[PDB]
Amino acid sequence: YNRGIRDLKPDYEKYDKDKKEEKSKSRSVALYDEAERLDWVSNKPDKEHVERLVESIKKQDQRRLKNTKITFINERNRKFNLKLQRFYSKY
Amino acid sequence: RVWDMRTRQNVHVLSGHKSTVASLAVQEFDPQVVTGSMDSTIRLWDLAAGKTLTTLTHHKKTVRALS
Amino acid sequence: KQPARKQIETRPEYEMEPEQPGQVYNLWYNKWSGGMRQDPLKSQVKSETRCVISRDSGYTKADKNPGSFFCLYFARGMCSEGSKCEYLHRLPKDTDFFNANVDCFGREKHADYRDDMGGVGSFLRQNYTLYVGGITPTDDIEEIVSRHFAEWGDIERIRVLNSRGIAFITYLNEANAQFAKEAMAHQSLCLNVRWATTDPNPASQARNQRRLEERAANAVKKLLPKQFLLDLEETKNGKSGNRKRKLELEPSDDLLYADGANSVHNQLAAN
Amino acid sequence: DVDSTYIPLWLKYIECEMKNRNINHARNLFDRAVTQLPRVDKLWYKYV
Amino acid sequence: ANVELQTSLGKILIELYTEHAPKTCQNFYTLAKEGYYDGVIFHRVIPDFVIQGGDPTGTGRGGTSIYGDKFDDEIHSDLHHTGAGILSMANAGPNTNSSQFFITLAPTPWLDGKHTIFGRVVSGLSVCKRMGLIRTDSSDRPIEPLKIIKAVAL
Amino acid sequence: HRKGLTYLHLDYNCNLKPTKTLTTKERKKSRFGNAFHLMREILRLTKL
Amino acid sequence: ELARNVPVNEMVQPALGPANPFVTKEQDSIKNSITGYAEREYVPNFVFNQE
Amino acid sequence: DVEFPSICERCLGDNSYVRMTKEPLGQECKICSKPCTIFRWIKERGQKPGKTQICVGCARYKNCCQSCMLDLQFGLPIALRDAALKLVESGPTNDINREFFAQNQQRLLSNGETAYDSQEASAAARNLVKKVEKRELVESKQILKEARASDASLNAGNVSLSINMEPELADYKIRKHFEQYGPLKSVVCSHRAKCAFVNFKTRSSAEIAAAASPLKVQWGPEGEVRNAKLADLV
Amino acid sequence: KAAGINIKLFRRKKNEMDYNASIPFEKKPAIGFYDTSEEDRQNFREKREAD
Amino acid sequence: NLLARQFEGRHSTGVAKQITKQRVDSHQDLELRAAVMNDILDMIPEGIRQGKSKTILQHLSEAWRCWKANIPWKVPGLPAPIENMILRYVKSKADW
Amino acid sequence: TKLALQKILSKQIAQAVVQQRDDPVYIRYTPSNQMGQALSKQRIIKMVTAEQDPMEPPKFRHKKVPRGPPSPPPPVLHSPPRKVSAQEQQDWQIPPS
Amino acid sequence: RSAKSAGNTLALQVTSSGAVD
Ligand SMILES: [Zn+2]
Ligand SMILES: [Zn+2]
Ligand SMILES: [Zn+2]
Repeated sequence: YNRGIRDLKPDYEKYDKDKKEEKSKSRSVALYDEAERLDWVSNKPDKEHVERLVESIKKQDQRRLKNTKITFINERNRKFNLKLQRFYSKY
Repeated sequence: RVWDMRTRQNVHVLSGHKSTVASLAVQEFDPQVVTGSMDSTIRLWDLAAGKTLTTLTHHKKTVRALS
Repeated sequence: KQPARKQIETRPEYEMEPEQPGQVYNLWYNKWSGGMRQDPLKSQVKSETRCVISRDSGYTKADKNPGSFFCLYFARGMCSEGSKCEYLHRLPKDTDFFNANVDCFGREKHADYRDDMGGVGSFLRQNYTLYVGGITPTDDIEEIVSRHFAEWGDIERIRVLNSRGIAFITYLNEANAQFAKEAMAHQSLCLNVRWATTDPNPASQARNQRRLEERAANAVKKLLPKQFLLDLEETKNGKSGNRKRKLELEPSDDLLYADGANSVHNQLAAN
Repeated sequence: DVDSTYIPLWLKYIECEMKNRNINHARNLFDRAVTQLPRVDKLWYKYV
Repeated sequence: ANVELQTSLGKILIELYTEHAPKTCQNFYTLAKEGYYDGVIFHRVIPDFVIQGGDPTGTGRGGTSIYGDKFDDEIHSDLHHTGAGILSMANAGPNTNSSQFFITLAPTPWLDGKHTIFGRVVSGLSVCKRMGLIRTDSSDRPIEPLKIIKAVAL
Repeated sequence: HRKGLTYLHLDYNCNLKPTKTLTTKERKKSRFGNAFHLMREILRLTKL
Repeated sequence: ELARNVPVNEMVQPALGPANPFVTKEQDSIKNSITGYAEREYVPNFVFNQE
Repeated sequence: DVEFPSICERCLGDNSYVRMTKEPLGQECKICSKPCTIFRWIKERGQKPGKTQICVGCARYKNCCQSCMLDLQFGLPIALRDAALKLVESGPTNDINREFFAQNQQRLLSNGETAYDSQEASAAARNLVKKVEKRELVESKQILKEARASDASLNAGNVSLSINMEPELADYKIRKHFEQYGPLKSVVCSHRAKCAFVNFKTRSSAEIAAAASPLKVQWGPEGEVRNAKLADLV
Repeated sequence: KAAGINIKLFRRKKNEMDYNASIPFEKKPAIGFYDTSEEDRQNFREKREAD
Repeated sequence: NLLARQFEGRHSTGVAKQITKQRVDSHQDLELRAAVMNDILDMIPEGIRQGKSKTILQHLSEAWRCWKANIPWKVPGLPAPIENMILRYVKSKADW
Repeated sequence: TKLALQKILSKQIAQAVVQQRDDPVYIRYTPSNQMGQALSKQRIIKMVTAEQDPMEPPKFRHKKVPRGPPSPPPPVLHSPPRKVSAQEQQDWQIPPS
Repeated sequence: RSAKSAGNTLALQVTSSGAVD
């Protein structure tokens, strides 16, 4: 999670406008109050945010697939012998 | 499974768990049957309807003793 | 306008043993078993008989009954009881709507629609077209089948494949469609009459579905409120805002076009 | 239903929902996952 | 005249039309003062029509005003249901108002007859807009108990 | 005959004799139990 | 299964509601079955037959 | 208490007083494939007795009549309702999946919520009738003479036809159009080719019908549509 | 199909559910606090056209 | 019974089969393997990659075979709790 | 509990004696405005259980259905996981056989 | 407007002053 945070780019032109605009006409309840706020249920984002979601997910998936990748008769026997070598060679 | 003593019949099949029911406990007031299994989950059944009332998932490993 | 006449004087009795060496009757399943499967379609004697409305239709004892059904023996053309029979010996007409459960031919309709589509269709789908297969003599197949099919009922679409003797005549009503389907099997044009399957054409599927919506609309429009029915054409044939003010004084679709007690129209009239 | 405690399956499901831009679906899925396994921080961290 | 309604969904704020209809608001004011409305279900919810509630039994019948059984309504021409949020009362006859009430969600120009209008919701309208989207069985009754926790008058 | 065993012949004296040489499949399918055979023999005695 | 015996004059039993317009004819009637109402009745054979 | 099956009064007889019997577990539901009780009665003296064919779980999840399967609100076949109106998704057609859907739907539907409300049904009916009324209202030169002369010899920007006197729309529309112009024999037509050929008992009727001329015409699969594209350039 | 076809259809055996008429076991996601609403009904065209 | 089976079917599913002097060994082995699986699932602490049951079962089978042939069966890399549990179950099987 | 168990036991035990229980039941029925029209008059029914043939075999086959989905799993509510460290991760590592 | 309750009812202000449930 904190690696992903290290790869984040917050503070666009949206957040400051949202803080400053509807706060001026705060007749009752604050825009930041969430004890009994109701509108947070219906927050539908914009296209840019969802797009960056998809690109971040795809990049992370590609990163995972990138990092993830004669005593033997077959390739499985080879993998078994390497496992055996990993466990018993000390002994 | 719930058996009638006299007729040897299987009246109820308390089937809610996912693995071996390693523990058991029966009493008179509802819930009557308390069953703990290898899912680390305890279930409280009602014998009248053969259904479960509460599920107790606080345990991490199989609960082998009920008392 | 004359009483119906019996077609065959005699009764078709049952005495026949296929493949004399290798067949043996089965008491439970009443047919001959053993021997070579022989065929899936080969077996198909040709209807020895055939009926037409012109010389055969007429009055019978079942005309009195309002919900009476058509003779299983008339359509294949050997109903031997004449006017004394207990089923209709005439041709179904436009206003002959039957129950969805009972086949319009008097039989019953199941749900699985089988695999050979042989005898009677399923009730979960309504197909007005039927597969008819058989001879492919020359290019005049379209006209001969038209001649042989118009006399059975109202026809909607005739599409006959030129390469092979395959046709997909579509009828207008279920009664005439199934009457002709049952009445033309093993006849001369034997004919392999079966029920058609789903048409893979997205265009034909589209037009068939639109026809289902318009049939539904014709069925339901007698049930909608009279005010909705009159708005149907006053909107297309008149102004709107002149009467929107009368609506404004006392304006939703479901609120206005709704029947039942305590409705807005009944409340307005009660005042 | 076979096994709801398999966290890799939950994470895989979330990622597969987010590939096709279904956001509110994935938020409902997270609510189910976090009310089912509140003491695993991987789901909470992905959510936040 | 002002009453806060701590409903289960959120906060409803109402101002009573004492100047328009005085008799029908005094009972509500003193009824919020006594506050026997605690734990009372909103037994009726019709999408875009009403949210009725206010009976102690919760069966959609009963409820005693300060007069005890029923009182006489007062209506005048300028009162109308032109909006969504007007707080009105409930009746089952010519003059048979009981302790329950409701909140409008749509213009109902046909309902401005034998029916009295005595409130306008100044805040918490969002709460009523969501009340319009509540799980409802075959009858116009929410499945889960839509109680009101408590109500102050202010 | 509701078993497809139409090649077996039950003569009027209640003897089950096949009408043709049977393959292994037919022979295993046409094997009846003690109930059927016991009842057939009781019926044969009654017919006697 | 009303367990309390109670006099007549409080038997009007009013719904006490705006009597929702939105309900249609298919909802005006109370029923157990989908088609309508049906409940037990002890009719002797002869009267039912002759009528 | 296993009290009644739901049947509409159209097939319950015009007598307000009918008698019926039940046979428990007498048939398998033709949809649920479930053991269900049968009910037999008489609509009216003199016809074959009716009987229920589907279980109580069905005809209720479908809001239908157990005997006639006409929908209890509109009165036309439930199949046509679910095909044209399309209120709510139906089930599959294969056996195991259909029975699985029937069982689970009956379970989740007896839990208390109703799957069929008639308000949306009437709304969809009016919507369907509205869509119906809405429904109610050098490259060309080379594909013109390419084959018309070939067939004409074999067996016989704007283009204007000729009128000769040499001696979506179904076929029944043609049938009830030419009946006043002489007896009909057969009307062979094809939508793709847009060519409808008729035959009469006498050529006199054909010639008098054809004399009415001043949309109309007067005298492989794709191979017959070459002249139908002339409609685009008619 | 290259020159002229009779529209060959593949053959299914007699005892399979075919996995091609509906969902093999037909289980729907549980509905939660946040309403899906448009997320699928606004884009039924997408459910067909991405396909 | 014959007619019920004829008109109904086998109803093979959901029926029990008593142990009949030929399934004794193959059922005792199943019960022992299930018990060892439970013990493995328990003594291994939380988050230690529980997918290690099959290898311990193989070790148990090899230990049993070594006991039958009178061979020491010392496994160098085996943890002490696993070794103790395997010894206990092998002794139980040997006594039976 | 005794009543419920007795009921289920009698139901299970009831599944050879010829059944003889025949007596009419009458039920007052009310139709309700199906397809508009003008509703219909009230009806009552005479209801008789048709008796079964004693020789009739089982009427139809029984076909197994895969078990339906269970109730959705409850929350887990475990105590917070403890730390094990790589050393103790290694001490519980088993060699191949 | 014909949406019905396509989603679960929102959390409730519980009677124990708990903000969201
Ligand atoms: Zn006849
Ligand atoms: Zn009916
Ligand atoms: Zn059913």
